[PDB]
Amino acid sequence: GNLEYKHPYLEDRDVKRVGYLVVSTDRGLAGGLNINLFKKLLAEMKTWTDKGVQADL
Amino acid sequence: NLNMDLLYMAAAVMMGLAAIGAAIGIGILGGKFLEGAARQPDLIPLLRTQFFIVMGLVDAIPMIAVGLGLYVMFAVA
Repeated sequence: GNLEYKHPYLEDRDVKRVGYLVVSTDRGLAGGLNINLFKKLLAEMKTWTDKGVQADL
Repeated sequence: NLNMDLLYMAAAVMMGLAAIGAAIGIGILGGKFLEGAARQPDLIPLLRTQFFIVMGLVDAIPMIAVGLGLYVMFAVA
């Protein structure tokens, strides 16, 4: 705002490893819901670990 | 004679007291002005306007006293 304070959460830093909060249903019969999400995730966790970074779930 | 012994003390007391008062008051005001500015630059000019409003009331009686000090030291002494 008119001034600023600086928390760690507000300013980038070089990404050595990454975290994911993954939301999934508790019940079946939802159709393709969970697997579309999990494959979309896996593709990007793969894309990240192609750059040496790890993931934490 | 004996007049010139006193007159300059009767002046210096006036002027030293006026100095104490003016300096202390103006500093007490200017501190609150500055740290206010450092919060919100681009509020600087408005605060400086108001600071120059308020400073004019501080320097009134001290400056009357300095005028009379100079009166005594040169209209009399």
